[PDB]
Amino acid sequence: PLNEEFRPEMLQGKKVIVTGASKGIGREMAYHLAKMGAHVVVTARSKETLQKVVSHCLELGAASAHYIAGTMEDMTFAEQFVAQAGKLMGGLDMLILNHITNTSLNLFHDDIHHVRKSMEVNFLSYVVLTVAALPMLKQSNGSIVVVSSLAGKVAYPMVAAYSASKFALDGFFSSIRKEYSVSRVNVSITLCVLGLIDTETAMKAVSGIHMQAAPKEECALEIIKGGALRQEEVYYDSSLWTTLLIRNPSRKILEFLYST
Amino acid sequence: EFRPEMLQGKKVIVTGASKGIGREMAYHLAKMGAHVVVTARSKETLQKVVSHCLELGAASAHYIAGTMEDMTFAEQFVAQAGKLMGGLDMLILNHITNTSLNLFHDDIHHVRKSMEVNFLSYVVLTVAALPMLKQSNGSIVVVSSLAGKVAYPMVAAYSASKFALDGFFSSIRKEYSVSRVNVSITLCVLGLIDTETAMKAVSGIVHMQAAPKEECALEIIKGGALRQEEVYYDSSLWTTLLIRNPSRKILEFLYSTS
Ligand SMILES: NC(=O)c1ccc[n+]([C@@H]2O[C@H](COP(=O)([O-])OP(=O)(O)OC[C@H]3O[C@@H](n4cnc5c(N)ncnc54)[C@H](OP(=O)(O)O)[C@@H]3O)[C@@H](O)[C@H]2O)c1
Ligand SMILES: NC(=O)c1ccc[n+]([C@@H]2O[C@H](COP(=O)([O-])OP(=O)(O)OC[C@H]3O[C@@H](n4cnc5c(N)ncnc54)[C@H](OP(=O)(O)O)[C@@H]3O)[C@@H](O)[C@H]2O)c1
Ligand SMILES: C[C@@H]1CN(c2ccc(F)cc2C(F)(F)F)CCN1S(=O)(=O)c1cccc(-n2cncn2)c1
Ligand SMILES: C[C@@H]1CN(c2ccc(F)cc2C(F)(F)F)CCN1S(=O)(=O)c1cccc(-n2cncn2)c1
Repeated sequence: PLNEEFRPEMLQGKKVIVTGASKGIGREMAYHLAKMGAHVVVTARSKETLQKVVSHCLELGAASAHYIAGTMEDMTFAEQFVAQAGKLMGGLDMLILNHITNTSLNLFHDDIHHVRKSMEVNFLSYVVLTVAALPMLKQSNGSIVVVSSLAGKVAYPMVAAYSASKFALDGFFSSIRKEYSVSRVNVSITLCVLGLIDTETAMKAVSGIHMQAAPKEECALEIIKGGALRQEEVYYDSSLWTTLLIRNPSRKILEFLYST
Repeated sequence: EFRPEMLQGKKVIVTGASKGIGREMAYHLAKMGAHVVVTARSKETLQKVVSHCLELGAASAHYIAGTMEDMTFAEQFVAQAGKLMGGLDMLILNHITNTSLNLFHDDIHHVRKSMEVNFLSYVVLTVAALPMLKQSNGSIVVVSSLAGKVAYPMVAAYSASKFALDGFFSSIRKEYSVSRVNVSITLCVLGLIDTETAMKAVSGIVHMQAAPKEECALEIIKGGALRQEEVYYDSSLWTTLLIRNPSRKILEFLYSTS
């Protein structure tokens, strides 16, 4: 945990992966990383929009910028990609897991395909990616950034499948963090709990069925700062006070009462 | 408010009932004269459980054997079990894939397996049982853990799956409130319980004070019977108090208005 105020320069020449960076917040994090002269590798399924993104990262000031098109549904591609992007940058310092499968707001009936798909993409691919990135992150004492949500901390309706995977992220990576402490692994693990963010995808699914969205740009920055400064958790949401209710002191105690 | 006569003639499914807490719940339900259908992989042991349940005063007691790794078996087990009992009033989800206490070592197969068995099958069982439960205005009782509420080392995959249950079943619980579906969801957060599988997994390394599996089962059963939302059961009273999370409830309401 860096006891320090953030400075863009922290990312100058840092080698960073960003998943789900063909649109929404993943696109935003790429630009910010570009301006800070970082080496970026972005990924997603659409090779078209990815190029558009790479094109722009270069001209913003990236030290380098590549895209690799694939689907995170394919566990063999997740592993490969991370090695491909390892080659492209000569190492890895930060791993930003951002991508999610196409979700929408709907009551849950019998959609067991979507529940499994959600786990596989939103959660299980993160673990694979992580296993593949770890050898290189350990070398650079780097960081894992996992993007999550309010729905991954508290229960809302119409996002059950989605919320289940985000909860799963919390439990797994939090437990891994604890393991890196005991195991003395020096790789930071940052979990970001985002409220409604005004991405193209989000605003479509929400409209009509009535809240307030936060800017995707500041949002992308906040994620990157929490990562750079190696914080445990990062909160972001339109309301400030909202962010205050998310931390759980009781969870903090129960976690200690059984360490020793 | 609880009284064993609440289960009298209640059609109940208990999963992972061949051993540990599953076994103990069947026995409790069998003293209350519930109709009971149990399951697990081992028929040899499931038979021993089924006979004992009848000696105890079970309205009826049968087993159907299979691995919950098989979503097909899981979907059929619930039809077959409901058809046999002429209905379902309570669904006790309690089985988990064999787990040991270990640091993560890139064993993704184990993570996938844990999600599949400990979590996705719970949803398949639920989808299959829902119609009968909407019909009996009954209950779903999901059995979870402290490691499904807070982070510990040595139980990553086990932890992700238990967290998954909370996020899914808590979200659908809120969905059933606005759909007026009348079926309760009870998430049970249990600390260390003295089942044989638990005590061989921990006692090696550092250990704790293990609550009694028999009482634990009854608490699970009562909780569901009273249609509570959560149920905490641990040796310490200092645990129960901390497990509750008041901020969450406030956020849940705050953005529920929508
Ligand atoms: N925006 C919000 O309101 C909000 C709120 C809470 C949490 N979050 C979290 O913030 C992150 C981004 O939200 P977002 O609105 O920016 O998502 P988004 O706008 O829908 O874009 C998601 C990204 O995932 C990629 N993707 C989709 N399917 C994929 C697959 N099978 N394999 C690989 N990549 C895939 C998409 O590119 P392609 O489809 O072209 O492959 C896209 O780049 C997510 O983790 C979400 O959980 C967002
Ligand atoms: N005991 C604890 O320390 C503790 C603490 C917190 C939470 N819990 C929760 O309490 C519940 C029971 O724990 P427990 O101590 O009673 O475990 P247990 O005693 O070892 O019983 C596990 C049950 O699951 C069955 N099972 C295993 N694999 C299966 C599969 N692939 N498909 C279907 N069934 C399978 C086992 O029978 P077969 O092998 O013959 O199939 C057995 O009946 C679990 O949800 C656990 O997470 C326990
Ligand atoms: C609603 C947003 C955007 N979602 C999202 C993100 C990217 C997508 F591509 C699609 C979505 C989704 F369709 F789920 F909205 C995922 C869920 N989140 S959230 O967890 O930040 C959140 C905040 C506040 C309230 C809620 N509520 C849910 N029900 C009621 N309130 C959810
Ligand atoms: C360790 C026990 C028994 N486990 C269990 C249940 C059934 C099994 F079949 C196997 C296990 C397990 F191997 F995880 F022990 C599941 C996990 N739990 S727990 O969530 O009740 C718990 C309470 C307090 C501390 C911990 N810690 C774990 N590491 C550090 N603290 C876990």
